Amino acid sequence: GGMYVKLISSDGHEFIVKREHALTSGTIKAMLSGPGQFAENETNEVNFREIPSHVLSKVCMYFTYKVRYTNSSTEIPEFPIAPEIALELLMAANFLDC
Amino acid sequence: RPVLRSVNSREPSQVIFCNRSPRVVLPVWLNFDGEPQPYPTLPPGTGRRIHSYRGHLWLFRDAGTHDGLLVNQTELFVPSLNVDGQPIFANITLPVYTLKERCLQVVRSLVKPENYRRLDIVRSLYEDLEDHPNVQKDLERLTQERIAH
Amino acid sequence: MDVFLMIRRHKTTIFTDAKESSTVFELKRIVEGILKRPPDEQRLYKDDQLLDDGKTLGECGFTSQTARPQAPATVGLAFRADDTFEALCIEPFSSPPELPDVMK
Amino acid sequence: LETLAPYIPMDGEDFQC
Repeated sequence: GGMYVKLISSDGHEFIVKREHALTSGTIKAMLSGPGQFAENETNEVNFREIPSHVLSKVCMYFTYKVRYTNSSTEIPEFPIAPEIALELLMAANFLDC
Repeated sequence: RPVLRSVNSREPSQVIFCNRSPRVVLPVWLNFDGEPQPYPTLPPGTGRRIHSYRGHLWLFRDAGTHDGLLVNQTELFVPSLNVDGQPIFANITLPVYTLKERCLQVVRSLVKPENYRRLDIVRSLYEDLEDHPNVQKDLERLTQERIAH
Repeated sequence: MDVFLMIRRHKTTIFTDAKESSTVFELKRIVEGILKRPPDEQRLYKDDQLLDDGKTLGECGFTSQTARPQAPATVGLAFRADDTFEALCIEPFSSPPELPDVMK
Repeated sequence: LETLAPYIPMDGEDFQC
């Protein structure tokens, strides 16, 4: 836990997620001001003009899943994706580099 | 000749393939020339005894989509000699796919290839959809990775 | 086990996790650290049921089966404005589009 | 010597693992 960051969808939903989990996304990692970048002038918030909340919520679930199950010996469940969101989720994942 | 190939050890080794994934699993044997040969598939939750040989090479894929899977949490499985008559376990599981690759999986499963370009998505994704998982690309990557070390 | 949650109020959604053996009050303390409101200014809900500070999350039905990383359980959150608690309000996420014909 | 490929024993049966 500890440090959290805020990710805002195109329709204005605010998702507050653990910084460590958000770093799963290379794009978010590149837009946050962590230790290397500028820790004094903190950047803890990212706005996504083209990802809606029904997609960005699923992205955040993927962050949780990735951190929980990477380098785990315990049996791994499938990450589920409803057909009607897959295209947008593909675009978001591509844009977010995760 | 290829780095990744079975060797004709002729030393028997009993193995158990155990499918701890939710996919139907295709066991793929790399023959003595390093070419993939398929073996009968395994439903989820099923185990099966195989008579293999020390130093033979195996990989495991989704039987329908050819997505790569893990065996004993890695990509390649190589039997050793049995100890105490105990079979050697090859436990097959789902990797943590990137979100992008998982989405590509789902889209591929719902769209025929000749229709990928009819999808209203960012253009670079078309090639991504068309670059299907397959054993030969993985074997190239794993070969270079074996050289590196 | 760890349980994975979405704590939702209006258009705010907190992704976080906690132990089945931890209490509702302890979860309010997590919320306090994130949103800077003390527990006595918070109510937590499972669906429309108000959660008592002394209950474990496990007892309340947040378990390894219902509250998974890839499919977290929702906890409703209502704040106290002044001397009065607001009613629980969670705004829905956006609506997914129809599947294109080539995906049908 | 002759090549020996993997084979599934005729008396093998599948089980739950």
